[PDB]
Amino acid sequence: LCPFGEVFNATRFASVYAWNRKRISNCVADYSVLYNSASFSTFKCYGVSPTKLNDLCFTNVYADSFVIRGDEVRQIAPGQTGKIADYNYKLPDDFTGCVIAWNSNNLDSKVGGNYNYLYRLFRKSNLKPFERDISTEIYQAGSTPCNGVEGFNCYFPLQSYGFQPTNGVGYQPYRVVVLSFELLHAPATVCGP
Amino acid sequence: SVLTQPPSVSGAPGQRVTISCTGSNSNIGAGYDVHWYQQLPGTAPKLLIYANNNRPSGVPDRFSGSRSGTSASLVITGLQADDEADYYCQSYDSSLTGSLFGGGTKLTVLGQPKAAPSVTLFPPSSEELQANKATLVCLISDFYPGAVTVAWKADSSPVKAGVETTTPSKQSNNKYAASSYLSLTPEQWKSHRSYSCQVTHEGSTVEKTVAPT
Amino acid sequence: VQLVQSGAEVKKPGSSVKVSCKASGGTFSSYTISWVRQAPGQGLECMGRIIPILGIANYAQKFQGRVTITADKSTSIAYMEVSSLRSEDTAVYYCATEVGYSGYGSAEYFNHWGQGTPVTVSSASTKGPSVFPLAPSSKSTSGGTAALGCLVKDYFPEPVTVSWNSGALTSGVHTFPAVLQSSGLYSLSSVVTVPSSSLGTQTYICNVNHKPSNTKVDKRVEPK
Repeated sequence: LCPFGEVFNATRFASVYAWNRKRISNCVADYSVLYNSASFSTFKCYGVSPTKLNDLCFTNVYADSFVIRGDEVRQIAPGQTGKIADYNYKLPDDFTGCVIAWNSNNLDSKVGGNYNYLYRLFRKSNLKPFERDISTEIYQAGSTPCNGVEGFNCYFPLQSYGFQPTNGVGYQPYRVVVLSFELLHAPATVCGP
Repeated sequence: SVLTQPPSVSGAPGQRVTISCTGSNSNIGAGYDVHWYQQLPGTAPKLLIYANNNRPSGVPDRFSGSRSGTSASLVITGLQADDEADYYCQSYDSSLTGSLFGGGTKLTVLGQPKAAPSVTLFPPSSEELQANKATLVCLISDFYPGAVTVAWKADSSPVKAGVETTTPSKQSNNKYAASSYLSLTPEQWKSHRSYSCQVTHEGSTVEKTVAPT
Repeated sequence: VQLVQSGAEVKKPGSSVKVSCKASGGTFSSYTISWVRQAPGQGLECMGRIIPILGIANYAQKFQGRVTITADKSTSIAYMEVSSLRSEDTAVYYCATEVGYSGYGSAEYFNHWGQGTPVTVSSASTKGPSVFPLAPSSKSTSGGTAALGCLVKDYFPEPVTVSWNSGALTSGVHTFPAVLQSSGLYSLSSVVTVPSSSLGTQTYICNVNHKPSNTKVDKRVEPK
């Protein structure tokens, strides 16, 4: 019995710049109970048969969860660009797995704002697929010395989402889960029903 | 979940030492790296190894780290006496949505001169007895290893209530010192003809005895 | 060491306490600030974090309303507070700088740690030590060498000091760690090893200073 629900029905989600990954091995993943909810507005799979989702064996299955704005879910897909894809969470061009998202304004929003959720705004190079950057180092823009302190062309790499119930759906919070499947040369730890 | 560590590991000077840090799929099972800290008694922890295979400038060359699956290993190749300390591993857990430490491991370098304890017993002073209080004091010093047991006896009979002993703490000379106090009423002190403190340490057992007279 | 915290603190059940952290080897620059707790003889538990530049606080689930952490970037100092203190929350609380990296399995590590501030929660109001003399029995100790000491008793809080003969006597002086009693008050003993021939000639006085209780005691230790 595979405990997929705990990551979906989790109390608190992570920030996108520092997403949370959980390995899901030695379990039988019945994905039919995952399609139950109509709550997952954006459910897209990449590289898997439409019906063999529940009838397949995978060596490893990882989960990656975080919170972003509704208009940035389009960036949770292979071959995407933007602040989320280049700087926070990048799927590979050859990604194999599904992506689930759902509106959580009713939970991840506070009267006045819930600024605990952050996103990386600056970065020198783009993020490699499944590479996580949690460097809270001052970003140097051009040739201005920062001395570890903000200033001209010296800005804190992180920034905060301002989630409020009054915001538009494009700026409301959405909870994303990126089930990524792995087929390796080893007995499959994850097999479906 | 949590990270599991050997509560204790013992090593001989010069030997290799392997401390473990095992975690489930919520922490080390995913890519999450492990980090090691050395903490001497009474000192604040200090970073020993980050990213497992990297050590900051100032960490000597014999400390290393390795990973293979859902486990992590801190290795000390040329074990020295300067390595007697606590070692904790640290990583991230997804269910906790935060950083997580381990239980720790105390590394006892087994290269020291075994020493027998110096037991000294004091009877309740006459000034204290006027305060309606009587306290026996059993001082134990210069004993290694540091583990010791204390047994009090009145008239050769085992004690029951009123005994308190400290935890052996290393002295300046790398040996250990502990204290034991038997708090009594003035009537009990003079009633029994002899009160005895008995200290067993590595088979050797030493006894001191005082009398109201 | 690496960041400077406040001094020791002793509090009664139900009180609240606030501790402080300042920087050594740095200037709080872009460093997230963590609070880790080490119970007596127990492992480490991280209860909180503060982002100085953004002023955003994240606390562990075991953290409740009780712990609240703030930090000023201007001042260069960081702070944490606890309310409804109880026996459980007695520990050395640490402030440490978090460090992040870019990588595939990235996880924060603490490169700089403070001194530690031990906070003790007890129902014991401050009290002075009772210093009784431990008369030497020249025949019941080593041959020609006597053991005489002092018994500091019933003193709270823990800080206490013992010097023999205004510090001139040092050899043979071995003070022992105080013990904690069922009453919650501390008690220690400081003994010295001296030749038996000097018992009737040399005078011996232990000097005890209980700075918390502001109590200084001199007591002469004569043979029976």
